[PDB]
Amino acid sequence: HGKSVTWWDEHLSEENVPFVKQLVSDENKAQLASKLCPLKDEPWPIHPWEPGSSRVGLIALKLGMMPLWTKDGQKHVVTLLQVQDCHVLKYTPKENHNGRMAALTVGGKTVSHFHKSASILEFYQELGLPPKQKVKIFNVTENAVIKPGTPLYAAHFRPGQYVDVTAKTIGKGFQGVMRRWGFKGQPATHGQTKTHRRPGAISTGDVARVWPGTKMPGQLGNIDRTAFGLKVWRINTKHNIIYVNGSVPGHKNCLVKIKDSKLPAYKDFCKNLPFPTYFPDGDEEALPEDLYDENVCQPGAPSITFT
Amino acid sequence: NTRHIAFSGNKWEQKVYSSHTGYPGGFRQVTAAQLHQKDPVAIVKLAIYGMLPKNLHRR
Amino acid sequence: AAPKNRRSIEVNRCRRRNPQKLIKVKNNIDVCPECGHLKQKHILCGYCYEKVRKETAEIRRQMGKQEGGPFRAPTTETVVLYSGETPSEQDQGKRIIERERKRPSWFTQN
Amino acid sequence: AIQKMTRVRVVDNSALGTTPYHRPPRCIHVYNKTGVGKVGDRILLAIRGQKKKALIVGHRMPGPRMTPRFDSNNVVLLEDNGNPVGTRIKTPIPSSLRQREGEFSKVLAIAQNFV
Amino acid sequence: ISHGRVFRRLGLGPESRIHLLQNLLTGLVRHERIEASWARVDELRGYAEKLIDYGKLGDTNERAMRMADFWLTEKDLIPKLFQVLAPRFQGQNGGYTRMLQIPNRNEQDRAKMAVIEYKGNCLPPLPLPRRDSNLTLLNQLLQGLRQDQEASS
RNA sequence: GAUGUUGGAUCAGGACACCCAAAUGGUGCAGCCGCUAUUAAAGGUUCGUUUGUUCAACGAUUAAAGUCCUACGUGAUCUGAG
RNA sequence: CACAAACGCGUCUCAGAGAUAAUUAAUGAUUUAAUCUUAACCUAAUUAACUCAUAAUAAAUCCAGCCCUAGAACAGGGCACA
Ligand SMILES: [Mg+2]
Ligand SMILES: [Mg+2]
Ligand SMILES: [Mg+2]
Ligand SMILES: [Mg+2]
Ligand SMILES: [Mg+2]
Ligand SMILES: [Mg+2]
Ligand SMILES: [Mg+2]
Ligand SMILES: [Mg+2]
Ligand SMILES: [Mg+2]
Ligand SMILES: [Mg+2]
Ligand SMILES: [Mg+2]
Ligand SMILES: [Mg+2]
Ligand SMILES: [Mg+2]
Ligand SMILES: [Mg+2]
Ligand SMILES: [Mg+2]
Ligand SMILES: [Mg+2]
Ligand SMILES: [Mg+2]
Ligand SMILES: [Mg+2]
Ligand SMILES: [Mg+2]
Ligand SMILES: [Zn+2]
Repeated sequence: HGKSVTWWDEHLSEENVPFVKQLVSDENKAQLASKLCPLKDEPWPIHPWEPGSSRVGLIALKLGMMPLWTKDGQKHVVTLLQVQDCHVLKYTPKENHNGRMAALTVGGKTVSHFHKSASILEFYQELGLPPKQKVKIFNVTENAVIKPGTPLYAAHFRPGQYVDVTAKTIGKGFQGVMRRWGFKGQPATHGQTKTHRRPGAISTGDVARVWPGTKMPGQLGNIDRTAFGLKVWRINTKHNIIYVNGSVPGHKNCLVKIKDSKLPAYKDFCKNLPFPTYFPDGDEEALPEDLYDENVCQPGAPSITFT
Repeated sequence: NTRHIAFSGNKWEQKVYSSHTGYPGGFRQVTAAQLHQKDPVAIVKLAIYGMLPKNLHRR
Repeated sequence: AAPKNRRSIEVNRCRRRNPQKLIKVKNNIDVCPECGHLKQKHILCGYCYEKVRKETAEIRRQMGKQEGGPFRAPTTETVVLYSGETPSEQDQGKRIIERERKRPSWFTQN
Repeated sequence: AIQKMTRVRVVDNSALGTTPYHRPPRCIHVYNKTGVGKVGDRILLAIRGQKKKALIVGHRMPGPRMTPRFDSNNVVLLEDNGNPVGTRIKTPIPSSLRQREGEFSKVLAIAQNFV
Repeated sequence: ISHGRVFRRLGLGPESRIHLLQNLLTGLVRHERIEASWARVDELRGYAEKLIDYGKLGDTNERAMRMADFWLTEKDLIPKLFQVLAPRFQGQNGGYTRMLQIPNRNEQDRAKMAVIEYKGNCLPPLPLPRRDSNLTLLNQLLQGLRQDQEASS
């Protein structure tokens, strides 16, 4: 038995190719809109807010960057993060993860069934969601737990707050020493021969080995990084778009991990936020289409006059 | 009951366990008191580990 | 830098018999429904493309004869004919290439 | 960005500014820890074989949007007291300079046109 | 680094690249199908597409005419571009070129080759990949599902 | 039957007999500077004119512009003014 | 900046707790006063390191092709809409 390679679309005919697609997308919209109502389904017990609590996070899409002006006249540049499809996936009890905090696994953007693994499609069939592209694990306290297969919207971070972002930084491949590290070069013109880039002496004569940490040319930039202490300026409710401050590591259009700030200055800031998470059903109110921080100049306004 | 080890004399204070990570400036020295504070198993484990013959069967 | 020691045949067997330097077994090979020769799944059949190619070459020769010189090329659409065929009205007003071989089964009339 | 060895042009009306010399006045030292000076930074000028202190007024390097960018690098002659050794400054000065009153007070007081 | 770049570097430089494409495009507009290196066929694809989009702009447009001058070397071909090759594409927006991969060349070089062709040329039909027919056990098995989705609606 | 030798360039590993930053004792310490001594090596320790020059002088500054070792570190990485 | 990108001269973001060194003090014996003690018991005050809270990563196996902000090769992410 020499078994052949098979992809999903190999044996389908002209007739059946669109049918399969229409069918899969149909079942997808159905399964999505079905999970659209968490609170009336089989909601888990909601717990009050204690001071040592830690919230759930979000998975976003980096759109691009845009300028934004404060009422004070200063100009900030901000990054638009969008929440496309966000659902909590599985749940790990306290003892079963860190011995300390409970793991909540969150899914990202929707992909096609046809290219994933058997095991994974099994995992989503026992859930009822479409497969998510990027899946990250958040650490969370017992009072912040949610129920697996629950939707997470972008109103989750109320405007003004500090968040943290983790993502894979822009990959630059195999880079020389002057990029990767930032060693000065050798001078260009004075009779230097074939040296204008190279690291130069890499060690000491006695040691006769080169040390286990030594900086050398190599892989640069595809790695995880985290930006701390970013302020959130404004929120869009309809398109689910956060405007965070400064820059977020990754290429634009990349998938990005958002949490509340773990920085020591902000420790208790989570007392004012909708805590298990935000629930559009529960409040039964329409949030204004944009939530602005008190500082921001709104896209329409008096056109500032100092005095 | 490893955590309840006794050390004769003043050894708790003056016996040092040294370790090196290999990176320049990766040289650590810990007092027996501190090492016993961090890892309750560590002291008896390093005691025993140094008393077996040095061949592979030690591992 | 000059190698400090001859390497043993042991070390060489290790290096150049590595699973990476071995030729991988291609699993995408199939047979072509017409001539039953072998072809890779994503590539055209070699043997089929051959008879197609030969016929294209010959029809290009005869249409090279229907043209007088290097720079002179037809403004009409062309339609190629085979023994026993007469032009349809859809195809008339066009340049016609006449050929001896009766129209090959794989080339349709349309 | 005005740095060591930049030729600067002295805008205020002073003895040392207008009188000719075989050397164009050169900047020796900038007092920022960065070797680069900006508008409202402080320089040590070599003029006519002696050292005077100066205040950078405008420069040819671009700066944050809505800052005026000038055709030439312009300095005002200044002593240690922070007193401008000049009477007045004709060519226009960045309005941003009014931010710091403390150090530049007198310099601002003798300034004619702002932009 | 290479990030976000839509052009290969082929031949002795940028100019050499344009002239390589020139030759290929002349060949393609003349013979209506050519077999060339896969990198270069795939490169030619875009230009072969948009050259037909100038043909549609009309014979009278000047910007199209000086364009046809640069890109079609053999001068006879230019009336072929406007009067022949442009008019037979009308309804079809982007559907001009078929590009398919041939077995690798038989010479010691062993490159990776492709044939590129205009739709509707009069040449023997290329032995295109066939789709599995509908009587196939699996496709026949899907028909049931379709008819049941029709029966439920 | 060769361990290629000064000074720079690049990249620095280490000591502490601390030049800065950090806690302190004593003063012929009122405070401001200081002058001495103890404990502390994670991090720093500038740019120029003249000399091949390390050293040194001199201009301008800095919180400081340490003393050393590593084949007077480092030429199968570079430079040869000497 | 003649590429859709790269890039600086441009923009953003930067941390809790625990320990101790030298030295200051409280109760207090040998020696019933005294006495910080190489005497107990609790102690207190105070650098740097150095630990660690916290953060990253963390779904075993379809992978022919073809795209890519992922790449030297192999790896990695896409290919249902639309
Ligand atoms: Mg890359
Ligand atoms: Mg350089
Ligand atoms: Mg050179
Ligand atoms: Mg040479
Ligand atoms: Mg003089
Ligand atoms: Mg590319
Ligand atoms: Mg080439
Ligand atoms: Mg392509
Ligand atoms: Mg020898
Ligand atoms: Mg060093
Ligand atoms: Mg000391
Ligand atoms: Mg040091
Ligand atoms: Mg030496
Ligand atoms: Mg030397
Ligand atoms: Mg050497
Ligand atoms: Mg007593
Ligand atoms: Mg007492
Ligand atoms: Mg840790
Ligand atoms: Mg994949
Ligand atoms: Zn065939």
